[PDB]
Amino acid sequence: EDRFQELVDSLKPRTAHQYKTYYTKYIQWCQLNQIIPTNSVPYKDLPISAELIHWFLLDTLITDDKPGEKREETEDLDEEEENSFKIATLKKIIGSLNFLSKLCKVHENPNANIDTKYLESVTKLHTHWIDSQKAITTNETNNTNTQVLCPPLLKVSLNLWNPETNHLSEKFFKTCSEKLRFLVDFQLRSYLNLSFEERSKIRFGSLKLGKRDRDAIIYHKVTHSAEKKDTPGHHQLLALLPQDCPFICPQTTLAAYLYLRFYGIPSVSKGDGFPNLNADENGSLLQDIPILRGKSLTTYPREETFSNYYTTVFRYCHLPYKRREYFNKCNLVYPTWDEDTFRTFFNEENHGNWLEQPEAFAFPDKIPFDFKKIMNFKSPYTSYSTNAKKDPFPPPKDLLVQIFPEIDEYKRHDYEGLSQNSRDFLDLMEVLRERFLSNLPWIYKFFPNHDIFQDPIFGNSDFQSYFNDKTIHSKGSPILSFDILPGFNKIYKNKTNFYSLLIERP
Amino acid sequence: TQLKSKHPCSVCTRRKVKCDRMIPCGNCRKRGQDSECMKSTITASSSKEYLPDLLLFWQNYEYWITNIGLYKTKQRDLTRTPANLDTDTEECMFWMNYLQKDQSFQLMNFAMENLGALYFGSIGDISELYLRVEQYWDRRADKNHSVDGKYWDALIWSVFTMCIYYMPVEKLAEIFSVYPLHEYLGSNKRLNWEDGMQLVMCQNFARCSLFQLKQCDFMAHPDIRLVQAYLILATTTFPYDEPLLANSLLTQCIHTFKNFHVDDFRPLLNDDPVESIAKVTLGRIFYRLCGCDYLQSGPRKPIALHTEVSSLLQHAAYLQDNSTEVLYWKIISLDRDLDQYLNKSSKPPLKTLDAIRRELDIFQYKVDSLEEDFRSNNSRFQKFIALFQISTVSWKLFKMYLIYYDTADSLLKVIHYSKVIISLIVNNFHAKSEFFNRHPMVMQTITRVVSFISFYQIFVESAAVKQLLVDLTELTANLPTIFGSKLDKLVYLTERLSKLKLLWDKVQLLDSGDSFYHPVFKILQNDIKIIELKNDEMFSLIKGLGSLVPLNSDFRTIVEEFQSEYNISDILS
Amino acid sequence: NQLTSISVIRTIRSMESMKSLRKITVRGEKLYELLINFHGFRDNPGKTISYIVKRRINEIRLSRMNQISRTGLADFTRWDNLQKLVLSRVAYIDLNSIVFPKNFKSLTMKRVSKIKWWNIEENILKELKVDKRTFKSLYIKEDDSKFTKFFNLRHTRIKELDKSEINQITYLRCQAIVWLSFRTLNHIKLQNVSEVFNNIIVPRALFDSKRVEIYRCEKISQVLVI
DNA sequence: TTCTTACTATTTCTTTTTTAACTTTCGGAAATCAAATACACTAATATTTTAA
DNA sequence: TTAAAATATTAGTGTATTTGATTTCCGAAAGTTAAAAAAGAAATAGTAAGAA
Ligand SMILES: [Zn+2]
Repeated sequence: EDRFQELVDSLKPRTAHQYKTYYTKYIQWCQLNQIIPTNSVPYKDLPISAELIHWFLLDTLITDDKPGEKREETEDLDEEEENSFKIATLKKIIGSLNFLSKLCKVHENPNANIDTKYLESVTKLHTHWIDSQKAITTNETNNTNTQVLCPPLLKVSLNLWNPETNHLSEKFFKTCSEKLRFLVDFQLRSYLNLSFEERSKIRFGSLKLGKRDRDAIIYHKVTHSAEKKDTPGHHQLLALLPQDCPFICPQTTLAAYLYLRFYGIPSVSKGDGFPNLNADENGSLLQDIPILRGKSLTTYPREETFSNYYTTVFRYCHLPYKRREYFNKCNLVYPTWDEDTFRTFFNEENHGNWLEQPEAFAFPDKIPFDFKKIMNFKSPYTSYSTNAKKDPFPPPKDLLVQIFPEIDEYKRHDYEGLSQNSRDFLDLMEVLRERFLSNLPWIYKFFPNHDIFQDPIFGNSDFQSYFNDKTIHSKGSPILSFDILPGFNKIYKNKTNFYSLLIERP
Repeated sequence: TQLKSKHPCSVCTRRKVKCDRMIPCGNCRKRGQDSECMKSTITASSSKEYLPDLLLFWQNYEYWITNIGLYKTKQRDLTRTPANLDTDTEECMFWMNYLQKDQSFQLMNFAMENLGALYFGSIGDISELYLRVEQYWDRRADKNHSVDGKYWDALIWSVFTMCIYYMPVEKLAEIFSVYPLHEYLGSNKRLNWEDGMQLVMCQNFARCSLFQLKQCDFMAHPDIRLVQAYLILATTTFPYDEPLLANSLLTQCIHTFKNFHVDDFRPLLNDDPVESIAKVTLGRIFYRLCGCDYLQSGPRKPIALHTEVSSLLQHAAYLQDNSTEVLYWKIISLDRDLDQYLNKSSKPPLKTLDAIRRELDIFQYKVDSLEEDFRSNNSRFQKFIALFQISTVSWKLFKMYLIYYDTADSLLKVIHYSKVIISLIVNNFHAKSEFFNRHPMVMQTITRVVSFISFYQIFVESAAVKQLLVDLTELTANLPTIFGSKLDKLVYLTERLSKLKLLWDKVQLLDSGDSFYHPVFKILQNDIKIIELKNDEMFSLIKGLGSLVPLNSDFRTIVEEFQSEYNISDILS
Repeated sequence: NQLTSISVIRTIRSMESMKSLRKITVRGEKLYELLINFHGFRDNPGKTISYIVKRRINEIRLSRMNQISRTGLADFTRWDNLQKLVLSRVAYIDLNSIVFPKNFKSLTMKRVSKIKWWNIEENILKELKVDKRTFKSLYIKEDDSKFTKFFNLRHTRIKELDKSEINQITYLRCQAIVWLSFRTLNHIKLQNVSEVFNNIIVPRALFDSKRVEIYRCEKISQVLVI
């Protein structure tokens, strides 16, 4: 009861009523999912947690599906002010609900527990996204020409699809398989902002599919019941949603690297063998296969050899490499959890009184929605992604079932008789092969002699027919077809800037 | 810390950086330079850092030593001073007997033909005062004296006091006789009129007419006759005769003048011509009064009036971007603008000093545009005094030039205008110029000049400055005995300064590196200190309260010797 | 960390044109450290608070902060011509941590969380030179003659020294040492307050005629008037 | 004919040395200052157009 | 014939506003320390001849 005045006299009244507006929105929204049920307005009842706050922020700020107000974000002068308004009001809503969190303490509502640093990470995430879209604002933002206009991802990425690295490395990168394992680790650190150790710890068994999403690539990284602490929960959840660009897609890169790793060239690149998966145990084989390998078959390749790799590549594309900023940890990272809320909040039956459960929409398969789309370099502003029907020429499965057909055998094998992770990984691989054949014609369009095309079954005119399908206007068009990057569209969809990316035969 | 530092320090001037203002600093808390932080604010000195410091000492010196205890201070004691039942009316009735009618007239026509600018600053028509001389001797026989007639009595006897102060010894000897006085006075008949007897009889005539004013009850009935009488008497050394009484009567005068509450003196189009002439008359009375306000400015003068007149610079700088009556006030008001720095250690910067100089050439040409008649001693009187004042201000101005910034050859300027002033005194040794050596403007100006030339020649011994010292040393003895002991104390001062000239050169300037220890410096400290101590009236206040009884090294020993020999307090009476 | 928002910069560069100005008031403690807590720093490229308009002002209000001397010294080196410094809702203040410019009379405050004092209780005991328990026991009359009971201030013990024990010297000297904190300010006016560290020492001339006053004495008692 | 037997990357770990980011004196250059002007009200009174 | 309607000079005073100093310090360049990368050698896990 001592908390009266210093709560009250903490603020300007103007501040207090802006905060009152914001928590009034919060209360109405919790009644909109009847969390507080239906003026019915107590204080020792209203739950405050970082995910609750966060999902309120989702449902109000970012959820611009909203067809009455759909396309303010398209106009540059509207969005350039609108997102600044978003982030300012974001910070104010954070302060408001922090104030309300302290308010529930003086009423003694134990249901209010903040963990601001999670919401600080939300703040930092949206801050970095708006600063990314802000630094990209103009060709002549300042007197720069092409290096503001040089994404360190794509200039590397596209130039890694070349079957030759002649000035670069005959010492290192003869094989395209080594180029693809480099591109795999680079798109790891690109999409999944991690450390070298965190890049090391990917078995195949921690690579799952979207439950409510079909497209999520779940790396359900959990502390294994012992760091100093049992009850294993430190949950780090990640995703590799594909890219409309067929050359920075993680799924395309992954399917390509695993094709060369498993099958490769039938003469030259004799693969590592498509795995057993028959008397596999859940945890036996997929929990042994590294996502990438060198000479060893189980562990992860050598650290300073990767340092050499990144050094050679960033001197090839002439970019400032700094080793801490890829091998050591950043803080621009993914959400982190307990066991407590993770089991508690994602259980629907504890919240089954509600009209909706947040696992459905704003948490696509236990992922905070902006931590999905920002890390996958997307404007996070629909909550209702329906871009999946955008598919000129969906590829035929008869071409698909040529490579990796053992998967098709395994589901015509005793599908029960295989381990649970195994067939789930098999369906993962089929989605990978689908995305692979989908993105294949531009790979043929730009490097027709990759080691994938050291296989004349692809040289047959069924694949070439599908190549002429997807690359149909490519010879006649001045510009490209596929998407680029949210602030690099009007530069590199031009074929010429796209060819300035190439150094060896544009 | 607490009670921190003030401004960027020696470490800050060492590094030219931000000054975090701590103890030692935040500057000095970084790199451990507290010795450099504190050795900015014992052995023998080896620099010329004594001289700028000593020129800045000269200012506060000159505000006291040349100014107050030597001149503007009379030590007194309530027990020592008698009451006034005797020589109450009696000495006044003596001096009202001893003066005679033709004895009045010859003095009047002396002062009429020779002192025109004075009563031009006072009354104008001195023959209207001849009428009052005529009405006096009728009124000498009278008894029931009105207040107005007694005001005219005070006015005429103040003028009679003025006449003694400028008449030469020869004409006064032709009118009077030493022996009837020195039998009544009982003093030595052997002395002349010039050797204080002009002075003593002048002070007598002053005291009598003030006692006439005491018979007037002027404090019951103030009128401008008082101010005119005071402006008459202020031309003498009566401010050095009775400075406290002079401040009292000055206070009464400003009270009487402002009792009519008149600001501007140039009238409207539609006044009485008597009224218009009256306001213009108060015009010249006002400027002569504020001149005395400036000249009697001291700590025993707590009431100021020339602050109310604005500066001449703030008016003249606009248009640059009788005539001699206002010109006297121009020069004196320009001195007023000059010398607030006497007790202020802040420097006058090098523009308004240059504004004063570059106007002062126009003032010089205005002095040049004036005339002097060799027939009219009123006219030589009129020109010579302005010709004195212009070089007086010019000397003080260039002294400021050399002191505050070492303006080049301002020493040579000092010597140049000193030559001019010496030759002005030289011109006074002629016929119809003798009493020009009697007005106290020389008694201050020459004192300041000889004191600064002494001050320069104690330390920077220039043989031209030493030659100027020899010339002023001769000029010491070239002065009338009308100035009295203030003359003689100057003779003491021209002694004691020169005696300080002994002690400085013979003993090396000791220090601690900057705290320049010399017994000469400490002598010059205690010079100011004892004078300011006796300038306090608080001891007299505790005496006035009654039962509150008034209570109380080589660098040391040489001070102990020279001051026990040379008392600085040898300059009172 | 010296940095500002552009609107405030636009305000300050336009601030000069007033010539009718009073009562400058700031709230942001960060901004407070930059703009009037002068901190010695007489120079920044922009952000110059214009000596003329430093001079013009009459009074200063400081609304809501934590400590005015987050630095070692809450200075007012400039701001020559203030009269009424007023503190609304800062948490802790040292009275000693202020430089208090030339001649101002009122210094009122309210709603604070912590008050030091100018620690004058120690400085008294240098002069009469007794023990603090003698000073609290022998040297307390706790006068409530008739004018003290005009107001209540009944939360507070309203003390006064003894007229008998002190021989009226080391009383006037004691009182002048009380004054020497104040630099001739008069109006003090303690509203709602919290946590005085020291005692409460007020000179007699300033409490008589009630130029100092107290409105909401809550966390506070034991005022001596000397 | 596959146990020796030193090649052969390799690779691992240490050095060093080379890179690069963080902190610190040095010429110039802005931030006050008591004048010091140039401005600038403002008034008194001479100054610029007209019938009975 | 002019009072009425309405500027110009000097003067008295007052108030912003430069000013050259002058002061106080900032932007930039030399240290300082920590990361990154090749270098170099010390195992090293394969790795092709040479007999029984
Ligand atoms: Zn310093």
